[PDB]
Amino acid sequence: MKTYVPKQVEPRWVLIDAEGKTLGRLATKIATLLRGKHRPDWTPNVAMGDFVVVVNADKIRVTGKKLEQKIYTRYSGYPGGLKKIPLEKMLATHPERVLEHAVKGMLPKGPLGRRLFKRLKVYAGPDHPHQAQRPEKLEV
Amino acid sequence: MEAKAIARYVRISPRKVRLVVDLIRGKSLEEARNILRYTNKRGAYFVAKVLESAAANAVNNHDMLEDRLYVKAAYVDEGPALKRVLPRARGRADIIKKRTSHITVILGEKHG
Amino acid sequence: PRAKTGVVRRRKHKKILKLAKGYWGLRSKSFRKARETLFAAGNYAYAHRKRRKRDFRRLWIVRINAACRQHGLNYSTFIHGLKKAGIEVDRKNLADLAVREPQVFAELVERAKAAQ
Amino acid sequence: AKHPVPKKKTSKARRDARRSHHALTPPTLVPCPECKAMKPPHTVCPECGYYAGRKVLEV
Amino acid sequence: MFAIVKTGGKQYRVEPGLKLRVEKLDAEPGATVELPVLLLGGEKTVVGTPVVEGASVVAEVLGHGRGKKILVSKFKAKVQYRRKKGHRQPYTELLIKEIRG
Amino acid sequence: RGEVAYSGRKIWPQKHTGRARHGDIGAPIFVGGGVVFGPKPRDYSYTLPKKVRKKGLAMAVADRAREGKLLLVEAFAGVNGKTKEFLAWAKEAGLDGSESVLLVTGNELVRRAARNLPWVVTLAPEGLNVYDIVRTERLVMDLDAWEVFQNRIG
RNA sequence: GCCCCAGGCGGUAGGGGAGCGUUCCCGAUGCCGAUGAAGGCCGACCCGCGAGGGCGGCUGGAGGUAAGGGAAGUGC
RNA sequence: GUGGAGCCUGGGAGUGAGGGCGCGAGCGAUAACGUCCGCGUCCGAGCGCGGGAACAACCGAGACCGCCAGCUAAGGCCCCC
RNA sequence: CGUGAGGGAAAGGUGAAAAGAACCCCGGGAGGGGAGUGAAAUAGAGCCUGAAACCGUGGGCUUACAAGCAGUCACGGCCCCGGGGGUUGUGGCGUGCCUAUUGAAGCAUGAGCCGGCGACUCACGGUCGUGGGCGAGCUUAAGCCGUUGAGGCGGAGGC
Ligand SMILES: [Mg+2]
Ligand SMILES: [Mg+2]
Ligand SMILES: [Mg+2]
Ligand SMILES: [Mg+2]
Ligand SMILES: [Mg+2]
Ligand SMILES: [Mg+2]
Ligand SMILES: [Mg+2]
Ligand SMILES: [Mg+2]
Ligand SMILES: [Mg+2]
Ligand SMILES: [Mg+2]
Ligand SMILES: [Mg+2]
Ligand SMILES: [Mg+2]
Ligand SMILES: [Mg+2]
Ligand SMILES: [Mg+2]
Ligand SMILES: [Mg+2]
Ligand SMILES: [Mg+2]
Ligand SMILES: [Mg+2]
Ligand SMILES: [Mg+2]
Ligand SMILES: [Mg+2]
Ligand SMILES: [Mg+2]
Ligand SMILES: [Mg+2]
Ligand SMILES: [Mg+2]
Ligand SMILES: [Mg+2]
Ligand SMILES: [Mg+2]
Ligand SMILES: [Mg+2]
Ligand SMILES: [Mg+2]
Ligand SMILES: [Mg+2]
Ligand SMILES: [Mg+2]
Ligand SMILES: [Mg+2]
Ligand SMILES: [Mg+2]
Ligand SMILES: [Mg+2]
Ligand SMILES: [Mg+2]
Ligand SMILES: [Mg+2]
Ligand SMILES: [Mg+2]
Ligand SMILES: [Mg+2]
Ligand SMILES: [Mg+2]
Ligand SMILES: [Mg+2]
Ligand SMILES: [Mg+2]
Ligand SMILES: [Mg+2]
Ligand SMILES: [Mg+2]
Ligand SMILES: [Mg+2]
Ligand SMILES: [Mg+2]
Ligand SMILES: [Mg+2]
Ligand SMILES: [Mg+2]
Ligand SMILES: [Mg+2]
Ligand SMILES: [Mg+2]
Ligand SMILES: [Mg+2]
Ligand SMILES: [Mg+2]
Ligand SMILES: [Mg+2]
Ligand SMILES: [Mg+2]
Ligand SMILES: [Mg+2]
Ligand SMILES: [Mg+2]
Ligand SMILES: [Mg+2]
Ligand SMILES: [Mg+2]
Ligand SMILES: [Mg+2]
Ligand SMILES: [Mg+2]
Ligand SMILES: [Mg+2]
Ligand SMILES: [Mg+2]
Ligand SMILES: [Mg+2]
Ligand SMILES: [Mg+2]
Ligand SMILES: [Mg+2]
Ligand SMILES: [Mg+2]
Ligand SMILES: [Mg+2]
Ligand SMILES: [Mg+2]
Ligand SMILES: [Mg+2]
Ligand SMILES: [Mg+2]
Ligand SMILES: [Mg+2]
Ligand SMILES: [Mg+2]
Ligand SMILES: [Mg+2]
Ligand SMILES: [Mg+2]
Ligand SMILES: [Mg+2]
Ligand SMILES: [Mg+2]
Ligand SMILES: [Mg+2]
Ligand SMILES: [Mg+2]
Ligand SMILES: [Mg+2]
Ligand SMILES: [Mg+2]
Ligand SMILES: [Mg+2]
Ligand SMILES: [Mg+2]
Ligand SMILES: [Mg+2]
Ligand SMILES: [Mg+2]
Ligand SMILES: [Mg+2]
Ligand SMILES: [Mg+2]
Ligand SMILES: [Mg+2]
Ligand SMILES: [Mg+2]
Ligand SMILES: [Mg+2]
Ligand SMILES: [Mg+2]
Ligand SMILES: [Mg+2]
Ligand SMILES: [Mg+2]
Ligand SMILES: [Mg+2]
Ligand SMILES: [Mg+2]
Ligand SMILES: [Mg+2]
Ligand SMILES: [Mg+2]
Ligand SMILES: [Mg+2]
Ligand SMILES: [Mg+2]
Ligand SMILES: [Mg+2]
Ligand SMILES: [Mg+2]
Ligand SMILES: [Mg+2]
Ligand SMILES: [Mg+2]
Ligand SMILES: [Mg+2]
Ligand SMILES: [Mg+2]
Ligand SMILES: [Mg+2]
Ligand SMILES: [Mg+2]
Ligand SMILES: [Mg+2]
Ligand SMILES: [Mg+2]
Ligand SMILES: [Mg+2]
Ligand SMILES: [Mg+2]
Ligand SMILES: [Mg+2]
Ligand SMILES: [Mg+2]
Ligand SMILES: [Mg+2]
Ligand SMILES: [Mg+2]
Ligand SMILES: [Mg+2]
Ligand SMILES: [Zn+2]
Repeated sequence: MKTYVPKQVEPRWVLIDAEGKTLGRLATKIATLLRGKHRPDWTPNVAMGDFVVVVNADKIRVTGKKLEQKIYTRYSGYPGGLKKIPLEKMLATHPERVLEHAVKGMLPKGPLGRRLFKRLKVYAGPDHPHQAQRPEKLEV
Repeated sequence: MEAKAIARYVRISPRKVRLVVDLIRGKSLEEARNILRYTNKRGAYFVAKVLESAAANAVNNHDMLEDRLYVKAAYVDEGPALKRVLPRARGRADIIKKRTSHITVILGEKHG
Repeated sequence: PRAKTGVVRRRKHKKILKLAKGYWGLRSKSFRKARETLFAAGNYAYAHRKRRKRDFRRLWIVRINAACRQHGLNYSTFIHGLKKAGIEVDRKNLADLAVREPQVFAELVERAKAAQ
Repeated sequence: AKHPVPKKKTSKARRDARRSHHALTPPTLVPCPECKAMKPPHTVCPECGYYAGRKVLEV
Repeated sequence: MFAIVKTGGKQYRVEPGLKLRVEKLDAEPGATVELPVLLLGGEKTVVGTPVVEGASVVAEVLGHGRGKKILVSKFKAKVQYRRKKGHRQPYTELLIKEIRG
Repeated sequence: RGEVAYSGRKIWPQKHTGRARHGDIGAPIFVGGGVVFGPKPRDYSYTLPKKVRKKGLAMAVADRAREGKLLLVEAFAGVNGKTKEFLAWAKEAGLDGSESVLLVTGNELVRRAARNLPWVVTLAPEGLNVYDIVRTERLVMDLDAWEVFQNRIG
């Protein structure tokens, strides 16, 4: 008797409203969904999670002083190319990247965790262009 | 039916002629002949005599029609090497390897 | 008498090189590199047999937890319940139930909730 | 200078990879409208000696 | 119908007609063995606690064998420690016949 | 490496040539050089205790006797140094050629008649050794060989 | 009195033990061998904890050599 | 207290560059991944395994082998995990 | 090779028999292709066997968003044999070998790769263990005789 290996299925599409929620605690629940670990047939080597669509990314909230004290970083590879972007400036200019960069950092590294992140669809504002998919709503 | 010709101990480095033999692998005898005639390579002269000998072997010896002959398979093998002293500075002597090729060309018949 | 090497070293290298077939580059072509690759191959093999056991146990636990959260509790409470419920079905089968027979599993969630 | 030198032997994989660009191209050849023989274009045909319709070369 | 038995310190889902390899059994080829039952499924979902009351499965013995060889090999570097051991773990092959549920 | 034909000259300097260090090409690390601890002329003979020899001699024939393989003869009848004449005497003796024979006799003509036989070991009585008893299946002794036998084991 | 029960079994310097393989000797005026020796190539089969041994196919074309012991230029 | 305990006689050694840590001191500067002793420990030889992100000697624990079974140890139980 | 003294290599094998490939074909030749010889011609003289590194041709699987002591464990896909074998997409895990060291994956030593050569022996004593013999005794050394792979004599001398 060997362990069950699921023959493929079509991925389930899911909608989540990031309105008012806390950044890390939503990024947690998206990751789990992205892995597909909420499914009882979860396999670690296959992308069989859920397609997680986010809306109202701009409306996501953070405790403490993290609005202006948390600083994101990019290294251009050139001398002095360490960019410093405080969260305030991030949401001001590219707000969807905040949850995106939080969901990604909580996804496993490797080829799969890079495809699993591609199943993330973050948007600011309540509309998302994924109507053809019939996304369930999740209250999380 | 297949017909073959082999040129052995040809005093040209294999890697060089393999460039040429790559130009004719699978070509029609006519296409291969025209390629070699203007292939700006020393290899061409050698790969050519193989092709014609292979062509001749098919027609006289092996009941094959010159107009249906294509280079089914072809390859260059490395023969022995002609080792030679290259005087270098400060009393050093290198060993130059003047290399050698075993050139093969197998013709088939394009049926149709 | 003189006992020259003869055939002995060639036969020894071949047996190793055969066990090294499939390896990249000289690791399958050079005896010396094959031996070095096969040294780590055997240590990996052994250490991974000890670790394969942990790996499938990790796979069952997640699959169980996922079926358990479908029923309002977590893996840890489910296992405490089964403990008190006197049920001793292993995770290789608790997880197989959770996939193939989720009603027998729902039964087990009931028994588990009741045991505490 | 201090005699730079290959640190490691190049694998067969990386040698031939360097040669992924060494394949020759076949010569460009067009039929000669006179004798229908294949020749490099813009050359006087070395078979019938004709270029630009006229007889250029005594072959 | 199906059940989940205990044999050789390992649990297995079993159905009738099944070929399953388990640890070596001290039983003869041809003979039959009464395996425990921890749970029954199919129709009657009977959850033993831990074993069912009096239900069993009935496995016929197909014969005994040893597993394909496993080269357990140990190596320690810079210490000249090399071990090469061959391993063929023995097994009993079973055909389940009934599920006395 | 000393008994080898080459010179003692150091092939190249000790240092700064990038080569491994060497002395003479007679060194055993060289293809063509000396041998390390290879065989030399050697005496394998040792003086095994005389008593052990005797007891072996005694016990070897003692074995042959136990199997019913020791046979004693008075003389060799129709023999005079001709091989077929021995085949006669042997056939009429129970020796057919299915068993090896250590034939121990001081009779020069009888050893001469029987020695070219494949299944027979010619032996003089003073030659009775224990390897040759064990070699053969049958022991066949002229009583004079049996005479010098007992007088050596005594 | 071959089974049963329990216990021990990380290992470097190192001590001890038990085996495998190589050359040669006795066995052998024997035995194997042109219906194919040694060697080579391959095998996912068999035996062995392992070093290994067998068996089977191919190459090879003329040698090889058991049980049981012996002796070493014996294993990279 | 029957233990890879001990004692007695022999045979074979190897080792006589240790190192970290806790504790007790000297030296040093109530410096050193310092140095020098003492007690213990581990590494050395456990660069095998779990934790400590990684990491000989810190924490856990002494790897005969196999299992797609079970309980734990330190450490952990939001995601990577 | 060295002025010289001197140093000092490498290099064996067709087949039973040259029957060593007439003639013809491409080619200037070399070489090859037919023909022929032969049990065998990948025994064709660059000759028995023909391993390995090494270089090719062809086919299977695979690979151009990917992080790697190159393996290993799991699943999966494809190809092949009728559960195996081959391949490797993802997931987990994972610090070459040797040497020397307190400590090396170590950016400390050696090693391009492969094949063959390559290192604890022998003699005589000594010491202990051991297998036998004989035992208050045990044993011979030269040499002598015999044998032509036969052993015996020999008591000097040793313990
Ligand atoms: Mg700065
Ligand atoms: Mg060229
Ligand atoms: Mg033609
Ligand atoms: Mg000069
Ligand atoms: Mg070179
Ligand atoms: Mg070159
Ligand atoms: Mg060249
Ligand atoms: Mg050797
Ligand atoms: Mg475990
Ligand atoms: Mg299902
Ligand atoms: Mg300059
Ligand atoms: Mg290189
Ligand atoms: Mg390639
Ligand atoms: Mg290539
Ligand atoms: Mg099994
Ligand atoms: Mg078993
Ligand atoms: Mg190492
Ligand atoms: Mg290591
Ligand atoms: Mg060490
Ligand atoms: Mg080692
Ligand atoms: Mg050791
Ligand atoms: Mg010398
Ligand atoms: Mg000398
Ligand atoms: Mg000389
Ligand atoms: Mg000399
Ligand atoms: Mg001198
Ligand atoms: Mg060098
Ligand atoms: Mg030397
Ligand atoms: Mg010599
Ligand atoms: Mg001796
Ligand atoms: Mg002597
Ligand atoms: Mg005779
Ligand atoms: Mg121990
Ligand atoms: Mg041990
Ligand atoms: Mg032996
Ligand atoms: Mg010899
Ligand atoms: Mg003989
Ligand atoms: Mg004869
Ligand atoms: Mg056969
Ligand atoms: Mg031999
Ligand atoms: Mg074998
Ligand atoms: Mg044997
Ligand atoms: Mg064979
Ligand atoms: Mg054979
Ligand atoms: Mg043999
Ligand atoms: Mg023999
Ligand atoms: Mg030697
Ligand atoms: Mg060896
Ligand atoms: Mg002890
Ligand atoms: Mg002692
Ligand atoms: Mg010492
Ligand atoms: Mg000292
Ligand atoms: Mg000291
Ligand atoms: Mg000190
Ligand atoms: Mg110490
Ligand atoms: Mg100290
Ligand atoms: Mg220190
Ligand atoms: Mg200490
Ligand atoms: Mg404290
Ligand atoms: Mg202070
Ligand atoms: Mg300190
Ligand atoms: Mg040390
Ligand atoms: Mg220790
Ligand atoms: Mg440790
Ligand atoms: Mg210890
Ligand atoms: Mg750790
Ligand atoms: Mg380390
Ligand atoms: Mg650790
Ligand atoms: Mg242990
Ligand atoms: Mg528990
Ligand atoms: Mg705890
Ligand atoms: Mg943690
Ligand atoms: Mg989790
Ligand atoms: Mg000169
Ligand atoms: Mg001169
Ligand atoms: Mg001859
Ligand atoms: Mg001509
Ligand atoms: Mg010719
Ligand atoms: Mg010819
Ligand atoms: Mg014929
Ligand atoms: Mg024949
Ligand atoms: Mg044949
Ligand atoms: Mg031919
Ligand atoms: Mg052949
Ligand atoms: Mg041949
Ligand atoms: Mg020639
Ligand atoms: Mg040759
Ligand atoms: Mg021959
Ligand atoms: Mg060859
Ligand atoms: Mg080859
Ligand atoms: Mg290819
Ligand atoms: Mg990217
Ligand atoms: Mg891709
Ligand atoms: Mg890759
Ligand atoms: Mg992997
Ligand atoms: Mg050193
Ligand atoms: Mg040092
Ligand atoms: Mg390095
Ligand atoms: Mg250095
Ligand atoms: Mg270095
Ligand atoms: Mg190094
Ligand atoms: Mg040094
Ligand atoms: Mg070294
Ligand atoms: Mg070099
Ligand atoms: Mg070698
Ligand atoms: Mg010694
Ligand atoms: Mg000695
Ligand atoms: Mg001694
Ligand atoms: Mg003694
Ligand atoms: Mg006595
Ligand atoms: Mg005496
Ligand atoms: Zn023209």
